[PDB]
Amino acid sequence: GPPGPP
Amino acid sequence: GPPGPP
Amino acid sequence: QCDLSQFQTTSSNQLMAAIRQQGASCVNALFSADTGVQEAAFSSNHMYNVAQYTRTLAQQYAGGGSDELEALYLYLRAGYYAEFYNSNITFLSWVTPAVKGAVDAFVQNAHFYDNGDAHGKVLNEVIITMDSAGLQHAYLDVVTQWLTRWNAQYAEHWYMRNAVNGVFTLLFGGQWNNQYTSLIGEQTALVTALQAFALDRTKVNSPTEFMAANAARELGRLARYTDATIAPKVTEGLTAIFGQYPSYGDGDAIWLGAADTASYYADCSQFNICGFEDALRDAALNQTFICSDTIKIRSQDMSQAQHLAACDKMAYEESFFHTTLETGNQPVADDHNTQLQVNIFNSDTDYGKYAGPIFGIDTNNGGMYLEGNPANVGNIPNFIAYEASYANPDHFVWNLEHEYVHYLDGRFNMYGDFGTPTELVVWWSEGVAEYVSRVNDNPQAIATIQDGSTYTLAQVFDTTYDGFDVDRIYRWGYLAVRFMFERHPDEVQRMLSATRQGRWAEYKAIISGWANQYQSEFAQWTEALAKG
Ligand SMILES: [Ca+2]
Ligand SMILES: [Ca+2]
Ligand SMILES: [Ca+2]
Ligand SMILES: [Ca+2]
Ligand SMILES: [Zn+2]
Repeated sequence: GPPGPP
Repeated sequence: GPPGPP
Repeated sequence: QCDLSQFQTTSSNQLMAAIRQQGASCVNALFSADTGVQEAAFSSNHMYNVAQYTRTLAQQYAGGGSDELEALYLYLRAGYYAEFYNSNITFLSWVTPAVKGAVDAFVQNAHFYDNGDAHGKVLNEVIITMDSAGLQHAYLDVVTQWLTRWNAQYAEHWYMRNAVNGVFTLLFGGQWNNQYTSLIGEQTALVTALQAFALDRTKVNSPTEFMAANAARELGRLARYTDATIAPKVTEGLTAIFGQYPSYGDGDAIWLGAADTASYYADCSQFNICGFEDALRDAALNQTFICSDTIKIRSQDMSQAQHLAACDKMAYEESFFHTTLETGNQPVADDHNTQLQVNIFNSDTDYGKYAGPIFGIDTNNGGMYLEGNPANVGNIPNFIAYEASYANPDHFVWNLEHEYVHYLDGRFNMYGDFGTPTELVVWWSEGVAEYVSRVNDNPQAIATIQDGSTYTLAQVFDTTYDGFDVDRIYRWGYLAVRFMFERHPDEVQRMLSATRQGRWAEYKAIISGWANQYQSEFAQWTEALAKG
């Protein structure tokens, strides 16, 4: 899945 | 195996 | 001051006004907002318009960072996150070529390879977007350039290390990218840049060692492409890494990074590191402390006082366990696990680096108990743990008492090896390890009642490890076990009579009867507990 928040 | 909580 | 209502709009121009006025900190809320916000904020039209505006603003970028561009690229990759995980959101086919245009403009800007923390903040979001948007095939040369240009002056800046480390996520994410995997086998310059980056000894013991370790790891992954034109360079680079660094010692994170991924696609004999795990276990767990003739410790770096406190607390837990579980000190049938080995690394980081190679375990957890086969004469079960500042004094071994109770439960309550039960026992195994070790000291267990989200006994009993719901497994497992010991200890022994004999269908019928008969009492009990 795509990267989450920083 | 059974894991311990983080 | 972050109002997410501004993003729930249908005009692209007000959206971007919200992005630029509220900033990256508020855009961050889009990852966890209700689908109403996300469907409004992340339409195909919004994403195309933001990408085209971002593209022109990025073309005008003149270095020194940009709060506006940081927020815009965050929004863009926030959109791909929501589209992946929200079934109500699906981007039309022209969205991604525009996002790629927005990324391309920052990449082609003369300031792309600038130094500095402010630039690193926007650069970070751009490099993450390359992965979020599935564009890994389009920026392979960016990976090579950053690896070739990196130096000590870039390394001064926390936000530059963080941003550029994202090029390794790009290589990792490209695995699921068909364009990437058709291209990667030709990227000889990238392979050369990767090995040079990781073989740089000035990175060892520095704040960039983790990037050199990620470089080695991504290079090990390219061992997959056994017939590709990069394969001789990949092999040569891995061989150089394995020869320059130790498997235990300064720079071993780079050695172990490469070994981890390369061992997945290449035989150990390809790099003449066959059997390295034996020497590593002896280097990493170099201490020996004998608690008794039934417990021995191998550890990385504990003091004598810690060793003594661990042995003493385990002797204490043993006694409390047998009394509380009313074992008569009689193990279950077919169980020869009289002796136990305890393995304790110096930190969670150490556990993460060394335990996988040594014990073959997943390390995304707080420790592990490996019962092996109790029916084999000579079997020695192991538990594996790490020291933590937040662990219990005086040993400061995280989950020491928890894993030890797993051993006791496994020998005195649960017939067979770990995979033996044909009904779910997760709630019991984890709940009794928590209850025996914590007894009534479990603030988090009280808190998960007070927050209003609860579980029935039937739900607790049907808990699995799937998704590792720590709240359900450990807190609610603890609550049900504590409840049964306090209110129905005769039923507990009746259940244990079934589990000790491996009578799993009978065990399940017993506890399903509890889930019907005792649910109201359990509900009142948790309520009283949450009150005081
Ligand atoms: Ca979707
Ligand atoms: Ca230590
Ligand atoms: Ca057992
Ligand atoms: Ca709760
Ligand atoms: Zn456990």
